[PDB]
Amino acid sequence: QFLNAQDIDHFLSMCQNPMQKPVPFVPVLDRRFEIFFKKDSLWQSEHLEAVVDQDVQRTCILHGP
Amino acid sequence: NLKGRPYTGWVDSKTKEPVDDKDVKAKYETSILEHSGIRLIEPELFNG
Amino acid sequence: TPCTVSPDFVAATTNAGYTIELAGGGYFSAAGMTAAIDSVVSQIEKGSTFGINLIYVNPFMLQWGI
Amino acid sequence: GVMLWKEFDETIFNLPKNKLVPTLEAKRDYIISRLNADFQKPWFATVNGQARDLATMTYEEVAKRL
Amino acid sequence: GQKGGQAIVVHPDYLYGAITEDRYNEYVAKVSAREKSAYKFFHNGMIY
Repeated sequence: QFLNAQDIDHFLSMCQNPMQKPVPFVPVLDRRFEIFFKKDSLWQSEHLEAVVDQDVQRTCILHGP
Repeated sequence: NLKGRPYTGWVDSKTKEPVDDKDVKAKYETSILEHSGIRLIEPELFNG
Repeated sequence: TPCTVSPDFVAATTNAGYTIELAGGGYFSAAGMTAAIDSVVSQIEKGSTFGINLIYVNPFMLQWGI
Repeated sequence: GVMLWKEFDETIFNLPKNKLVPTLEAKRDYIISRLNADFQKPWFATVNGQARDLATMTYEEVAKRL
Repeated sequence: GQKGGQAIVVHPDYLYGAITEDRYNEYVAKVSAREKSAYKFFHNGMIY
């Protein structure tokens, strides 16, 4: 069974919980997309074990030209 | 947001107070059975 | 933020004989920073010191940090 | 990942608020493909590398992906 | 106004005896998909 309309609204509520490490994915394209996309962007370089293909090339690495 | 808290569910249409599905029968069955079926003609439904 | 957040680096730099700011950016609660600062202090030699970076743009970090 | 980030600042996030959700629907399928190929935050609702939406995923498919 | 009517409705499993196993299995899949989509739509339209 596909997700009940209410349980999608619940899913997206738990994704906006501030007592929770921001969730490592984009669950919807709406107004809140710039936040979902950018929120918690700096830890992944330190921990590639927990990124999709253990892949540097997804990640943000801050560095000076 | 329900009074600050974030809420996703049913809510009494009049008081906007959160209602659980298990509590619908207790809260509303009686009222549903009184206002459904064959019953005394309700004037508000038929232009007084 | 990501690099000098780790107490284990802040310790290794300080032990080497050089100055380093522990990064507030990587901590959300005064409880979780205290845990880090304690982790630094245990790993460094007696009479060593380090410092703390707090971001002025993050007024939440300041009202627990200071 | 960062080159994707850059393109979105030029294309999507510089647009005014009224113009945003129309634009996101127009290039929905493109955005989803890019997030999955190239970014540290993938598009959540993909099962066996096939794009979906929360509303078109089973409760099992969701828990497997979490 | 002298207006009789009769309808017989036969159980739908009598239809599927008239078609091949390939055609039936194709149809079954096609419906199982629809029913999910329809549920998606129903609950969305109900709460909104």
